[PDB]
Amino acid sequence: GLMQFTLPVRLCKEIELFHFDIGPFENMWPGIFVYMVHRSCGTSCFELEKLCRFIMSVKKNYRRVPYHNWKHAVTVAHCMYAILQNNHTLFTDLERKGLLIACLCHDLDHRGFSNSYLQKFDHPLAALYSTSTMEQHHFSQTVSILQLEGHNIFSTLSSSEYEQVLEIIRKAIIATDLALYFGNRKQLEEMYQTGSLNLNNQSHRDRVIGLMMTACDLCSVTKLWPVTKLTANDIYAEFWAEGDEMKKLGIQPIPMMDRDKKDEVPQGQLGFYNAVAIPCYTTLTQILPPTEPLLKACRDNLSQWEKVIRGEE
Ligand SMILES: Cn1nc(-c2ccccn2)cc1NC(=O)c1c(C(=O)N2CCC2)cnn1C
Ligand SMILES: [Mg+2]
Ligand SMILES: [Zn+2]
Repeated sequence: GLMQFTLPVRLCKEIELFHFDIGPFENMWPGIFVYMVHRSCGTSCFELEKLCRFIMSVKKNYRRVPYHNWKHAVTVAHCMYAILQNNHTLFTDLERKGLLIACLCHDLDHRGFSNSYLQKFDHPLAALYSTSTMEQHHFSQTVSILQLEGHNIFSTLSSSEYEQVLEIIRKAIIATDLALYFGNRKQLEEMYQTGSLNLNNQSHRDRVIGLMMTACDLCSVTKLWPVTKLTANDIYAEFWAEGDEMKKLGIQPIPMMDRDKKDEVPQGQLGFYNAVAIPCYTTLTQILPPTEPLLKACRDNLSQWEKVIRGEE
């Protein structure tokens, strides 16, 4: 109870910034997450023994894939932490509990293949969940771990608080399906500009939390250039493996997944920054002004990819 988690001085300061990189020391990531829960939610919101056991079961259920791994889970949780700490008074006690957990669990048991590849392979999960296939699986796996003996971090919540927090986690994890992002942001853009956006309207909060999840999920594009650039390698390592698997099904994959069309990556990043990242952090900055550093960092990395195309690197 009086056992505060503390980080070394450089991490203690840099962890508060949107562009923080959790580092290459795997064995610090759990302490970094507990640190963020303690500052974000309180030392009192989870039994430390249950939290520790939950974290380690969640780690165990991420696979050793190049990108959709335990480092991604904690990276997405830190970006959420930075949004919550810069917007203290806009979120309920339960939202602060639910969302960090939602981010840690959002890619649980990912194999490094898109929903499309599951559908074209005819994977069993594609029959169980016809849309947002992996995202429904990630939520299911989250519930599975919450029901392991001594893993129920929400045990002390009321019956209705418990249903609310699991509802927050479910919607948050579903919204990480990039197919749902486009429509969610257009709606949020209209609502903001017509001045109909109302954070007391639960359906409106749902949409805003969904945008926050897309923002945290895409947060590799908001780091220092060398983090952004080296993360892109891991992202494309999965994409190209999926491209290979598409070829094995007798299907020419999209260029994004074709390791023969490696030359087209710079332009592909421009497309992605312009079609997805920039609009996401733009709309997010309009709704949550203190998140502007994400938009600023994203724009800086766009300019870096523009420099790559111009052969200045
Ligand atoms: C959409 N798209 N298209 C190209 C592209 C197109 C043509 C040629 C080369 N590349 C690249 C991307 N996406 C990303 O690069 C990306 C994602 C992402 O889409 N997902 C889904 C799993 C995470 C996330 N973070 N980042 C940087
Ligand atoms: Mg995902
Ligand atoms: Zn993710």
